[PDB]
Amino acid sequence: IRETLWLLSGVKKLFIFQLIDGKVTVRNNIIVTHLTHSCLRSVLEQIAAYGQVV
Amino acid sequence: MATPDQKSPNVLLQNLCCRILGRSEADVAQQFQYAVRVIGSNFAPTVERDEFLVAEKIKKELIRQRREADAALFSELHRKLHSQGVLKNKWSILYLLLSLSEDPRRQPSKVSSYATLFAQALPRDAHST
Amino acid sequence: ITEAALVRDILYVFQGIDGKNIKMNNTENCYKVEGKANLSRSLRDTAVRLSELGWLHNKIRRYTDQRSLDRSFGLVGQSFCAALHQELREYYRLLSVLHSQLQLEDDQGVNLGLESSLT
Amino acid sequence: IRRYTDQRSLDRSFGLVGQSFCAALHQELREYYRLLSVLHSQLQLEDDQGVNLGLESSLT
Amino acid sequence: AGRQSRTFLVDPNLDLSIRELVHRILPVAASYSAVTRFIEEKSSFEYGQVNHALAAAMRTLVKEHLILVSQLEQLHRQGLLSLQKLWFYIQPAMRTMDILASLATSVDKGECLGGSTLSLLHDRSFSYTGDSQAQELCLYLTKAASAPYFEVLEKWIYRGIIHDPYSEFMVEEHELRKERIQEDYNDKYWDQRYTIVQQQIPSFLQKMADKILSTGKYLNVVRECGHDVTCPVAKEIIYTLKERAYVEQIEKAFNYASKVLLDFLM
Amino acid sequence: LWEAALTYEASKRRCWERVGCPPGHREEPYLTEAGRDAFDKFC
Amino acid sequence: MASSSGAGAAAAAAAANLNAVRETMDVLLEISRILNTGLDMETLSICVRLCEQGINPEALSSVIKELRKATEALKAAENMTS
Amino acid sequence: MIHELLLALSGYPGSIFTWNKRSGLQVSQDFPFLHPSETSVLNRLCRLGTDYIRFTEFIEQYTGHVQQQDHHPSQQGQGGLHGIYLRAFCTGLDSVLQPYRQALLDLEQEFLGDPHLSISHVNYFLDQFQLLFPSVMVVVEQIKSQKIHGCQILETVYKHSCGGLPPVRSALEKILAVCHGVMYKQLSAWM
Repeated sequence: IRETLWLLSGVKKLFIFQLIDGKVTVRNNIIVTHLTHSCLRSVLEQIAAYGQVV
Repeated sequence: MATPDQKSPNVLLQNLCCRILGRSEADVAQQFQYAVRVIGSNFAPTVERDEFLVAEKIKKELIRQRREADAALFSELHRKLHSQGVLKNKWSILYLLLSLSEDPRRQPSKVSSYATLFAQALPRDAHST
Repeated sequence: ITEAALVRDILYVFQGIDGKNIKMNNTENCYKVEGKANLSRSLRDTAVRLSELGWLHNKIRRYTDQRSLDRSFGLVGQSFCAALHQELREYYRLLSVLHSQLQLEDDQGVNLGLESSLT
Repeated sequence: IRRYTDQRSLDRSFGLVGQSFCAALHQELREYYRLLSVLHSQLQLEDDQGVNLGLESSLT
Repeated sequence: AGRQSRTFLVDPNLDLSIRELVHRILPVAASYSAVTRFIEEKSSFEYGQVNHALAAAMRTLVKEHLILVSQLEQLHRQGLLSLQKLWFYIQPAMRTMDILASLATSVDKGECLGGSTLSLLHDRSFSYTGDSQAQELCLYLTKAASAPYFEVLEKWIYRGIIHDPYSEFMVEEHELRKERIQEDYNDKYWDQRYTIVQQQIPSFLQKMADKILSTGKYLNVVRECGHDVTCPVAKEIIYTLKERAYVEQIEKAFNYASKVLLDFLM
Repeated sequence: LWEAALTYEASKRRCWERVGCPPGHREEPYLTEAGRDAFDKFC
Repeated sequence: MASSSGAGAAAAAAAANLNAVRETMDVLLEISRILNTGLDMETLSICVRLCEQGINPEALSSVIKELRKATEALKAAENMTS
Repeated sequence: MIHELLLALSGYPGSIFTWNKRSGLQVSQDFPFLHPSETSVLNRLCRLGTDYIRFTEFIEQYTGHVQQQDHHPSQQGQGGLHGIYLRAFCTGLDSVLQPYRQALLDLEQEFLGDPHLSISHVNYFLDQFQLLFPSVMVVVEQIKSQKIHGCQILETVYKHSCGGLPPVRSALEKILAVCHGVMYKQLSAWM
């Protein structure tokens, strides 16, 4: 949540979400206890799209 | 910082009387003595430690009060209580609550009839207590 | 066959779903317990008694779903389907409570032979 | 006693007073049978427990 | 086999004393099965609202019986249930179920309906005069069963309207041609609009039937006269065994209707 | 004593990484944000 | 129709995985034959599992060569002592 | 798993709940921690979740995309959702899904509160939306298929607003109220 807020706050160089060609990309080797890798990836992809726009 | 520990019946009865009457123990000495006399010789070997009977009775009472939704809520509460391992004598707690329960309909201001049925419960007396 | 498996099957039947060991016999239009030898004949009869209720539940839900979609049933038909859905919601709430109680009993890990055990 | 109770429970001709007497007898018989059941349960507990408990429940 | 009591087969290798105890106990389960059969049979709408109510009360008692059985099951799960304890605990329940089954079988043999059902209930309640527990059970059952019958009586006496889908009330309405009611010497309006169903007369209402008949006749006349009559004496009618309070209420209603009719006529 | 202890309030913070005791465990902020004493320790 | 989507997709995925494994084993066998590696289907599956677990191909090759030399020496010794 | 289930219901498909463009949201595979009857019930709820996902996809298709400035704005409404009526329709759909989102968040919070709750509790709690959503989804699909444009869309909604489901009736009343607000704004400008 904190890293997501920092991304939405416009922070660059996040650890999980990497900015590639102006596109925020999630590091592939990240997992959360309560989410599936695919579900987490989808949510983070939506968040990353908004972050890339910002 | 209070740790649960077994306190003498006198302390519990004194606190209970004080809170119920809202007066000092000196002002409830007669009532305290009467209650103490009745309580002091009362062990329940006949009570069946079965929550299911109490729950069924509560459900029937709620239905009688046209409170089926409240019966479902009570069932959920009983389920949550069972999930927690805080209480050991749940049958006793449920019996006490039901006995001290006062019908809000007695919603309304009175209850239709009191045709108590033979349904009741078990007598447990069969065991050599 | 463990009683718990029967409990699972009964919870499914309350949803109109065939259990692992209890399946709907379309020929009998009822849920049938799989012929595995370890089922007590008394337990089998009890399962049949519960499966009649599960069959009725599934039939009702099928009827409600089939008729709720028919705009040609008119407003009265839609209202009837809605009432059926409301009663089904109440039933499903009760079933959910029972299922949650069984799940809690499984979750507590203690074999409490308490009156709270799902008999 | 049980033969008498069965003989009179079937007699509709015993009338309401007779039926009431039979009912009272049945109630007393139920109390007696309850007492007998309690004693039986105590003896069964003594047999099942395997311990020579010199408790009043031991079957002497 | 047929309308026989359910029989049980016991393993021949069982203890003779155990077998005899089983044969003594099995009657309660046979009564339960018979009661369930009766409930399932008389539960059809065709059997009328009184029979439906009787079945519903039986269902409630069956639920209570099932609760008892579940408690015994719980005791068994505790290993705390002995055969003597089982017999002791079931003896009152056995007697209650046997009384209920005997009443059910008597009702079924008599095909009692409506007022005949109420009469049969009264006779059974007198038959259980000596069993306080059975008397309480029968009183509960009678009070429940009177609800539709007392509702019909109230409707007839307060509104003169027969809403009887199953023709269970002691008063039967016959369609008399009003055109000939004034023309024909026969009191088709007076005699055929409301008729007494002797078989449908409840035994507890039998003493008041004529007053009930007159009340309903008066109410029907008033409605046919075009006078809308709101009965000011309309009260809930409750079945009572010791007090004939319903009789006094019926007499009050009869007097009220008589006064209203007399004023209308004058 | 159980009733004096009953009057204890507990944190509503829960997490879906914890299910056995969801009474909170105070994430305890870090990167500056733990305050002057932590900053002094860091220095 | 609702309930079927999980198990049907799982079954289709399992069937596709089995067909893919068969295809992969066939491709590996063809590669081994062109390279004259001498691996059989069971051996190929074992090797695939080892490679998937991260074994160094140089380490794996040295280990395989030593095991093969020991196996050849043991077979030669058994034939010489008989 | 419940958090994953809500995420799928929140539009984040995972390894358990797979989204198929043709089938919509679906359970991806049999999980070893679920009874096959529990898997069947969960997929039965997943049918509603799929309908919700398809509704969200439609919402993106009709509100999330920039209106192409085709010179004739009247024809923009035909192929692509465009038009003030289209914006109002999308707004109404999002407003109707807002209560569903709120219910999903409350369910998530409740499941976080009690680890002994089962999916049956959600299925009970979400059944009202399991009945509501299919009818609105049918209505939206009909609107899309008939290419209802401008106020003619309003007339179709009115015809559909006359449905028999009281909850659907109320939802369509809200949508119709929004459409009538837009209509009244245009009427105010004209008058």
